[PDB]
Amino acid sequence: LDPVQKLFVDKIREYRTKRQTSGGPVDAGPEYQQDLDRELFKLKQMYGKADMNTFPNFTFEDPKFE
Amino acid sequence: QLEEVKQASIKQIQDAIDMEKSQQALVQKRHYLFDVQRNNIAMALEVTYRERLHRVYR
Repeated sequence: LDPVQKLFVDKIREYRTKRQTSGGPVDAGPEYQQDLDRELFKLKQMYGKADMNTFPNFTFEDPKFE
Repeated sequence: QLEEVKQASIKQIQDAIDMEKSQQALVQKRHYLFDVQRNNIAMALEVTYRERLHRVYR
């Protein structure tokens, strides 16, 4: 993604060492998981709430006439 | 002599004119109203469909 090869050897392989594992991507990291669960629900609260894996179909209405 | 004859003429054509003018109005106004009455209805309906597509899609 970026450069220097001895330092980046330490890091760029460590980009993908994380990705070079995917059940806990050499660490998902319990803290990451915990705060993730916090923000993911809290995000949900900060969102609109009508389930995000469901289609909001239509509604119908009838306007004032005298 | 002259007065009473002219008084009756004035009043006579008056009741004529007013009665035909009153008549002409009630038709036209009401034809009028019918324009509008449908309108006022039908308008809001299309719109509601219109905005509803907005709202639900969002």
